[PDB]
This record gives sequence, C-alpha cells and structure tokens, in this order.
Amino acid sequence: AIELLPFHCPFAAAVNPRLAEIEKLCVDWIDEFRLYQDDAQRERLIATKAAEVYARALPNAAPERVADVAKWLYWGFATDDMVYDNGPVSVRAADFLPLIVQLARIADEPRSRFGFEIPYTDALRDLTVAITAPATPGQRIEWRSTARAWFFGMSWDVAYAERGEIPSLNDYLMMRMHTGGLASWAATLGIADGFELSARDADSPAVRALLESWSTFALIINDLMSYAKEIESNIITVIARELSCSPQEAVPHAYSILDRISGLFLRLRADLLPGADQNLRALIAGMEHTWRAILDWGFTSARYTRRDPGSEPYQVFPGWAEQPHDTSPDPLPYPAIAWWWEQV
Ligand SMILES: CC(C)=CCC/C(C)=C/CC/C(C)=C/CC/C(C)=C/CC/C(C)=C/CSP(=O)(O)OP(=O)(O)O
Ligand SMILES: [Mg+2]
Ligand SMILES: [Mg+2]
Ligand SMILES: [Mg+2]
Ligand code: NA
Repeated sequence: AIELLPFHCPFAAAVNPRLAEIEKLCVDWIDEFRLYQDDAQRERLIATKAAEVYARALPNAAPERVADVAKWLYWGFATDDMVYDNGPVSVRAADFLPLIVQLARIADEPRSRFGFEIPYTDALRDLTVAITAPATPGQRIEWRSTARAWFFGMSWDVAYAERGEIPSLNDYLMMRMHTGGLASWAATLGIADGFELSARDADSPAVRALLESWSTFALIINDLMSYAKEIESNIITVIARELSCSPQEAVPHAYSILDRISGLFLRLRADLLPGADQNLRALIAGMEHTWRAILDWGFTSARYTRRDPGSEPYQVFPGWAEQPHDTSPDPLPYPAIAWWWEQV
C-alpha cells in the first residue's frame, strides 16, 4: 500500500437534488436484470454507488436520464470484476478479443445476438436502447465510436497482462484515456444533460486536447484511489518501473503529472469558454462537475475504501490542497501527448 497526498480542485461540490430517486430506479433495474450471482454480489454492486458519481457530474439533468446512463457504469463494474480486470480471459488476448468485439457489436446494435453470451448481456441491450433511443443521431454515432474505443483499449491492457509486462509512461498516458472509457463517459454526459458538440468543435485540436487532458487526469485520480484495491498497469507501477523507484516514491511524480495535466486543462478551458457555444459550455460544466464527482464519491465509495460493504474503511480522503503540487507551465516530455500544449 501507499500514502496519498491532498488533492487540488478549484470547483465547488455538486449533486443532483433527486439522487435518492435516481439510485432506486438503478436498484430496480439491477434487480430486474439480476446483475449479480448472489445477494453478496448484489450488495457489492450497490455499494459502488455508480448512481452518485453520475448525479454529481449531472446535477441539473432529469433524474430518469441520469439513472439510464448510470446503468452503463453499474453494468461496467459488474462485467469489469467478472471479465475485464480479473479471470482467465483478462490475461489471454486471443480469448479476450473474440469475447469483447461481441459486447462492442451489441453497443452498436442491440438486435445483434450470438449463440453464447456472457452474464448481464441482456442488461447491456436494455441500457443501450434506454440511453441511445431518445438521443440525437450525432449522439448515437458518438456513443458507438467511444464504446468501441473503450473495448479496444481494454484489449490493449490484456496484451501487457498476458506478457506480465508494464507499459512505458508514454504508451500509458496515450492509452489510459481509452482503457477508462472517458470519451464514452463524456458521450453519456451529452446524452443525459442534453448537449451535443458541433462537428467543428469535436474535430478542433483545442477541444480534443481539452477532452484528452481532462480524460487523463480524471483517470490518474482513479489510479491513485484504486491502487490499494487492484493489488488486494497503474500510473504508480508505470512510474515505479520507468524511474526504478518504489510505489511510495512514484506518488509525488503521479501528483506532479496529475497537476501539470489539470493545469493545462484549466488553461485550455479559460481559452474556450469566452467563445464557446451552449453545447461546449455544457461539456466544460460537465467536465468541472466530473472532477469533484470522482473525488467526493470515490473516497466515500466502498469500491476503493472498503474490502467488503460493512467493514471499516482502510482509506480516507487525504484532504484538500490550496495550491497545485507542480506549477510548471512547460509541456510533459512524453511525445504521445506533448502536442496538447501546442493548442494553448
Ligand atoms: C467517474 C469517472 C468518469 C471516472 C472515475 C473512474 C471510472 C468509474 C471511469 C469510468 C467512467 C465510465 C462509465 C466510462 C464508460 C465506459 C464504462 C461503462 C466503463 C466501466 C469500466 C470502468 C469502471 C472503467 C474505469 S477504469 P478501472 O477499471 O480501473 O476502474 P476501477 O476498477 O477502479 O473501478
Ligand atoms: Mg477495474
Ligand atoms: Mg481497467
Ligand atoms: Mg482503477
Ligand atoms: Na456468499
């Protein structure tokens, strides 16, 4: 295990007023499709509180829509602990790829069926239709492509897992945004909150840098809190290999990269907001709420704090920082993502 440092976030906490209602609609959905093998698994899935992190990211969205997108994450966690990050398929790329393309296919078209399907695939069809059916054509095109990118990203993790190797810090920062599916998270934010970027904004290299920098630092925050659970491919382990230091010595380096990427995100945000349309301002607002959502929910969620729902927490929130850890405005030397700083 390791000791985490306090976190810097300059945005106020936000939660959807009708959170209690959103979670019940999700619990009803979980029980309807039986997203568990016994009551213990049901308890553990509910303890993730996936409804919360979405409600904290979507404080002004209709609760029916927050609940619909929350199912994606509930299903996510259920299939994550079963298939993606544990089990025999999680360490064989030739077994993972045939399985994972079927889930990517069902995301694109729920009417696509196969002879053998993994548990909770019926739930994947339902949440897909529930999320995408009322959405715009553009939002659906975004849902499909971002989902495939996530499933393709998780395959890349299994490759390194199969070989028992840790990827380079350059390769990790490039691919981590895909493995965490933050592009898909942003797409569900648009669908639920009822915003959609223009083709112009989405393609523009400033907004791409904004999304990728945001995506990366959001998932580095995940790595820090989820490090303990994953032991009981992480920014701590990747830095530990590359610098040949211990996990504890890789903490300040992680926070340095975290602060340098979030520092760039705020710079890009400040440049875009003045000229931003109602759709881009809504995403930026969504990105702000997500920052607080991950920290406020993450260190109160049993997933990253408890070994079982009911046991005392092994992790507590490390606290709030007034200043950033690293104020260096220079670009990171990792050439897969160094181009971000060119859009300032
Ligand atoms: C709340 C946010 C945006 C980030 C915090 C970390 C989160 C939960 C990111 C997910 C945001 C979503 C819903 C992207 C949509 C595609 C789906 C359904 C991913 C489900 C698998 C998953 C949880 C990928 C996250 S990376 P990892 O496996 O290391 O997560 P943990 O083991 O620590 O839980
Ligand atoms: Mg995982
Ligand atoms: Mg993973
Ligand atoms: Mg994690
Ligand atoms: Na049991």
